[PDB]
Amino acid sequence: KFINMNGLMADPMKVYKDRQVMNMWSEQEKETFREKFMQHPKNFGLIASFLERKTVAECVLYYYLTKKN
Amino acid sequence: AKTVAYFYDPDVGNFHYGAGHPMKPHRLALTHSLVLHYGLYKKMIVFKPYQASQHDMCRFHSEDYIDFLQRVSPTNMQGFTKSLNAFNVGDDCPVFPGLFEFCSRYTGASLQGATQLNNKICDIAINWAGGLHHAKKFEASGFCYVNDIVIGILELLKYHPRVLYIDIDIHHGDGVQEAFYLTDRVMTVSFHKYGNYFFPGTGDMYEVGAESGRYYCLNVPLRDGIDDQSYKHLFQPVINQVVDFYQPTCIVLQCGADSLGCDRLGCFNLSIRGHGECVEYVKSFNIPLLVLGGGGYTVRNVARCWTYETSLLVEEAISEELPYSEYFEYFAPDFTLHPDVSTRIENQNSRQYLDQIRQTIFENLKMLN
Ligand SMILES: O=P(O)(O)O[C@@H]1[C@@H](OP(=O)(O)O)[C@H](OP(=O)(O)O)[C@@H](O)[C@@H](O)[C@H]1OP(=O)(O)O
Ligand SMILES: [K+]
Ligand SMILES: [K+]
Ligand SMILES: [Zn+2]
Repeated sequence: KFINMNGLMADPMKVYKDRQVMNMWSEQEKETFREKFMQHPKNFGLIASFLERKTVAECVLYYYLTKKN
Repeated sequence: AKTVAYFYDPDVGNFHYGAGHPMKPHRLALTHSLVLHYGLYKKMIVFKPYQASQHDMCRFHSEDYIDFLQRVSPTNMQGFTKSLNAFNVGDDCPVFPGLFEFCSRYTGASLQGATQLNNKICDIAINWAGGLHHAKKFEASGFCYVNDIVIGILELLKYHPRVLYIDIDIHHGDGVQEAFYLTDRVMTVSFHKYGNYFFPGTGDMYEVGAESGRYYCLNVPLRDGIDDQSYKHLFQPVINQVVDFYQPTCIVLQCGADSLGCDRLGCFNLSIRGHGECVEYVKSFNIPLLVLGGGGYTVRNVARCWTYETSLLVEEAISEELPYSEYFEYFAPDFTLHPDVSTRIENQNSRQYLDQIRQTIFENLKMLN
């Protein structure tokens, strides 16, 4: 419905918004990121390793979504 | 009128080359963010893109090179010392998590664009994630691992007798030029900073092709600080005559934003408007068009450049004011589409130099009638 079988996006904004809605970081997760970061700056491989439900790509995304705020 | 295909991969930006490395894949995420919030998708057919396999990649690259890109990881590098050196990985081209996925993702979109142009699914295909023009047959180079451009042009050559490649990145497009140096079926035109060992150190005006490809390769070497007006004064005449003489049935345009003023690596003084004037001029010829990204190392300016170029390609005048989004703060303090990116540094391209340049280019062009 929002993405066809062949990858044609019927509603690209909905697809994009979906990726933001999945900004479900808990405070334990948030706090672990920070401590692992300042210890190992931008070593997202290492950071992701200490996060049970966060992959290295989600860590990259979180970094950019928050590093101003 | 014109059907515009746009490849939007929500995942292609979620990679990081390493601390200190100027290449930021997340510049693609900012670009998409702005493109969507401006409503430009309403004028385009937007695809979640195909991902390229080793099979696709090895239509140009060597089997062992691609094998190495799959195998090497941040945690196993110690055992790959000789391979890193042989394949030129570890310096400009570091090992980072997700390296192969990123290559597959950007290459796939270039190939799908080529495919859709071949099939006449569209008139213009856009992949801002692609345009990694430095990568060679069996070595990484200049932040580029897989040469998605060459892979894409190979695909175009199935149907197109003559492909014009135009490269606007500040760096010489050496990887593409090398792959096609000996053939007249692809004409490579590159405008770039040349001199004083500025990377990659090639793209001398005397590099014109060899064998049946002699005079089907064109290099325009420039000095520091070229501005809009001077660039336009070369670009438009050169391209116009290239199109007339060569008669391409398809154009591939690499739009590296590192030719903008205030780029982290580049030393040119083009405005976003000036850079967009090149894209719009290529569009005016009404020849099937594959549009790729490339360099661009001031993230905030890169995203805006490619957003503005999207609006041109789609013939939509968007507001100078950036719409609010998750990345709004990246555009401080101006929050504008067209910030001042002037270097305010002296242009090193004297009128004499440019005419000396002009005259050798048109002499070379004479060879194609
Ligand atoms: O433009 P951004 O990519 O958002 O941020 C880069 C930063 O890259 P990051 O890894 O955070 O994306 C960059 O970090 P690095 O030195 O690791 O390339 C800074 O130097 C500086 O240019 C910084 O730019 P600044 O915030 O404009 O100073
Ligand atoms: K170039
Ligand atoms: K050639
Ligand atoms: Zn470049």
